[PDB]
Amino acid sequence: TTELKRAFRPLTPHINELDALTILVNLTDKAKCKQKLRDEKWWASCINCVNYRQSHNPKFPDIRSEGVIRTQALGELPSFLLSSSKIPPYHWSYSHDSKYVNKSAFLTNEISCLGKTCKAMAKQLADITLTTINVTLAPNYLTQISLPDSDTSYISLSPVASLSMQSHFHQRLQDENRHSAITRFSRTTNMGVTAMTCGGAFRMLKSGAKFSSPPHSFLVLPNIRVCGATALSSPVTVGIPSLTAFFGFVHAFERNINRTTSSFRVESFAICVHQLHVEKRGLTAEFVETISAPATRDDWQCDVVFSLILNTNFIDQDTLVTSLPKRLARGSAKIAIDDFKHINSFSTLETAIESLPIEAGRWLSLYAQSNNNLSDLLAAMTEDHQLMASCVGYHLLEEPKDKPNSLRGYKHAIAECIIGLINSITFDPNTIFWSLKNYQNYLVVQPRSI
Amino acid sequence: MKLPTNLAYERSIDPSDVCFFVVWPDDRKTPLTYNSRTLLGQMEAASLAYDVSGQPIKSATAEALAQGNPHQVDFCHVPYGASHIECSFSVSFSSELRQPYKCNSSKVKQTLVQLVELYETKIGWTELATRYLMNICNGKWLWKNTRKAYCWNIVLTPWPWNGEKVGFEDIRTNYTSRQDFKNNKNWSAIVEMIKTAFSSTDGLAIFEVRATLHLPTNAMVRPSQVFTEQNSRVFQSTTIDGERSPILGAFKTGAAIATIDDWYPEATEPLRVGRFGVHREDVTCYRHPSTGKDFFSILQQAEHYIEVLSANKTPAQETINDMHFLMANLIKGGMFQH
Amino acid sequence: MKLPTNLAYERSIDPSDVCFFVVWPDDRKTPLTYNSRTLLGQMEAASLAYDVSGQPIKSATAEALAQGNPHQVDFCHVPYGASHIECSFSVSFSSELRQPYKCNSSKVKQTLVQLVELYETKIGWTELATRYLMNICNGKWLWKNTRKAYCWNIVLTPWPWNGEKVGFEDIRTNYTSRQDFKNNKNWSAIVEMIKTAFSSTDGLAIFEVRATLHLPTNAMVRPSQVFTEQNSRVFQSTTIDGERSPILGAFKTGAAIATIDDWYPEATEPLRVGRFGVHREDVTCYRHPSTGKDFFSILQQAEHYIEVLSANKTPAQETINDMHFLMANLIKGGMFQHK
DNA sequence: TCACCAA
Repeated sequence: TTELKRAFRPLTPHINELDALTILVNLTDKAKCKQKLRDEKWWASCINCVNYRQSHNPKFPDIRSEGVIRTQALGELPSFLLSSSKIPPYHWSYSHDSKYVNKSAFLTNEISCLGKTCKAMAKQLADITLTTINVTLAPNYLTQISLPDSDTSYISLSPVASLSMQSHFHQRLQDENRHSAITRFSRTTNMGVTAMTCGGAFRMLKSGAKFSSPPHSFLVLPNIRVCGATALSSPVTVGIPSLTAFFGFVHAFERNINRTTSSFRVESFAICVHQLHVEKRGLTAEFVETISAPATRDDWQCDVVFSLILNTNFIDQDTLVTSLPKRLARGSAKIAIDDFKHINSFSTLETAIESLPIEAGRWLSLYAQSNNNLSDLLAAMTEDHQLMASCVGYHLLEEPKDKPNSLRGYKHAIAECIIGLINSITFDPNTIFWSLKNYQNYLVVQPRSI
Repeated sequence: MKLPTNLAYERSIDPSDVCFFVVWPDDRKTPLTYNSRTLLGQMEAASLAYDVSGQPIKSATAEALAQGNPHQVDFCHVPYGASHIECSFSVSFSSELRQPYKCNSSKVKQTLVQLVELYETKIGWTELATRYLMNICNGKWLWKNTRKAYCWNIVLTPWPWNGEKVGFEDIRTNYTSRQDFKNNKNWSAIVEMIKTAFSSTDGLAIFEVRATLHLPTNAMVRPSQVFTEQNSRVFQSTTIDGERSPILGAFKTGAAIATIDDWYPEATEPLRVGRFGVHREDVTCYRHPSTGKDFFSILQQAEHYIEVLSANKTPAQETINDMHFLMANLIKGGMFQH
Repeated sequence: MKLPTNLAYERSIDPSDVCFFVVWPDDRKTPLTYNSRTLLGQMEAASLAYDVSGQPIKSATAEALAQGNPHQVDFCHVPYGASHIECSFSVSFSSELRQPYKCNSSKVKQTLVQLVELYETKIGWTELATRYLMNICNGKWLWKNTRKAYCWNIVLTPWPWNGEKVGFEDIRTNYTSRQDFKNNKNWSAIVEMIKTAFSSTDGLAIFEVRATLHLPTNAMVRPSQVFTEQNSRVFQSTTIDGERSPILGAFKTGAAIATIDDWYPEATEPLRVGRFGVHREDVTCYRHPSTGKDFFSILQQAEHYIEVLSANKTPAQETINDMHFLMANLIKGGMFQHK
């Protein structure tokens, strides 16, 4: 009875109409005989489980969070990008309490779902309430990101892990001991049913082989060495950190310098990575109220040594160093004191790239190849064993509104990550330089050459 | 004074990882390496001989309990013909304690900001900058490595600086107390960097620290090691050149700079600065919230700490240690919601 | 007295690997080396001649049994023109038994400190520190290399120590018993290091041991060897001058300093110090949990020893040998949880 | 406050 259990549970693909629904009664157990027993408290409580059936799980890192999402990936997006729209959206699950994770197997096992029989149906149809966002931002545990929309005024974004992308990636990466990197979580019945089946292990997408760097108005920041960053760039892939983290680094480097010179305005930024070193370190979370630690998780981290070449609209030494930003995706970023000689600006790209020392790194260029799927990704990850996938932008789920609690007094919408493939150039100057692009339904850090 | 439902600061002190190197006696510097090697110990666990009721178990006889117990550990040691080990990190003090990172209430946002300009006026950053800097200059950030060694030297390299790289030679002998750090040639040129940092709207004060550990022959080193969910002691590592090298964390380091708290009702040892200040030798919470001297029962008294510092009288030690502990948690940062 | 769900100590003795050098007649030192080499033994195993029941396997004829059994071992030996062999490591004694490294019960943490404090007041560190120090000052850490050898000589270099390196020349002849160590020039001064190491809240006492083995012509040296899951003997190794050399495990060297336990019932031979003290020769535990004299049956009577050690009447030999075993485990380390 | 729950 274990293979019948896995076949209805959302991390196995799907599947003579009387054996099924008399098994579906018997998956609330923790047969035809107890299939006859009709508790009025069993029929009314089984309706509560579809009421917390959820599209995108807000409880995915932090099981303390609080909110219900039954919505669809909003919009459409080009071929080289990849979100929870391009994969057919039907693997959904239960995101509520651990009391009802087996009693949710009668009406949420889903090709579609099962969402005095007539009396039950009348209440269910009225409250079925599909396409639902019920999140309040103040007394819970959500991420929050300010990103600029148009010329001025930022938008707050709370990324939420989609369930149809997780169970997609967990199934295709079974046979691959090389492109898969497992993260394990604890107290997994508080997570949801889509985490019970895998047992807590989630089988992410690792960036293939190792990193090896071959020899390779423009302000040059050399040897930005981040010690402990995050490799969880998406809830789906691990590797080099996301490209909204390298953008938010520069637009904190801009926005500090706009205290003195109010028209600085970096246009684009060239990234030259040496020495990734992705690794599972630890994260001792802080004691939180009965006073003990919160739930134990697993965290990947990376130790980047990159160098950065900007593109300015048009400055002392000591103005730059005190106005560097000090965190690149949770990790402390620093320039050594002896490397402060190399912060000088230039005028031509061919001298600015010959200017910086420690030459042996790869510039980041997006692999703009039509893709739609993980097999579309993995096929390009073997012709280039150095191709690394990560998060490139945020795919929204509703339009940004006024909320009573928002990140820094802006308009807030809920987003989801977008996964693209990232090249490496030996050195098309425009293609190398990245910038923030706003799409009425997403926001993606693209190169200039797209 | 009631707390907002959004309150957070960034951290004011920002460390990095600690790399380990090996200095050969021909002054050739090679990064430190390690290996995993399997061992075989006894079968002591107190669960393998005793059951849950505490009664002796009947499966594990005299023979079954003397059998063999193979396990694997990462093993890092100092190479043979080496001389010493150069452990180097870098700090920063950017004064992020000035305004909050996130706050919804503007009445409350005045109260925490007007405490600080009442603090550097009335008490000033002499006391805390004395305390943080006496964790860089001695061997707190080296952790277990300082223990069981011959001698260790510390060398600073500050950034807004002119000449004479600051040296600290032979700790455990010279630099034992507070006054012995003051009697250095340039100690008050460096406390006036942290004081300049916290009191400026943008004051920065980079350091660049480098230790030198003279170990015994062929000795162990103890880096920080990972927290996951086979190998039972997996060290943290970073790629220096082409070698794997054991490091000490960016959070293992910053917990050593911030062991300050001896302001609790019964303080015999300094504790890491945090809400309801915890100890991990004995798993207890000094400054438990029922005692009423935790951090959330000081923000609620932050209004009373404006009429205290506005009085011309010097306030007592009972009610400026709350002011020192209030500052050390705003330096530490973190969400303050309730 | 119950045991907490978190209790642990660190250890108070910290050894290192033992490195082996070849000292030529010109006084120049080269690291030792080894090699794997295949061989051809008989086919003596008794699983190859007799079945589980006892009667012979009929497919193992006379011709079949004598067929040659090829295998492979690592083989280390002294070179031809060599003279002797240096072995060298370093120990610590470092007061980690004063209090638990971790303990989440407040009553138990206060009790185990009062055992360590009433032990040095009433009994003192003279018996333990002598028993550990003899195993440094002979070749107990040169396990089998000492056997089948002409002579070995030990030379200390203690660190909180002014001058006059400590020497032990020609053991097997000179330093046989306890009194032969006490008759040394500077012996009581070194015992006063380990007594001051354990008695202080920062006692440190670093030693630097160096030995000298005069083996016969072209003789055999036996290092420690690895655990593996086709070579049948793989040595543990390091790198000294870019050439791999055999080493004596750091864990192995600490298992030789601490062969102290001979306080068990009907005890003849000193065992390694551990909970329910095992014997690896004949695979059995002395001090079984039914004997009443393992560790966790002496821990759960730790209140009873406080009424004994605090009285003016001197404690009996049964109840100080239970305290010698109790401290020697707190120097060993380990985790003492239950439930 | 406690009875709920998996691979």
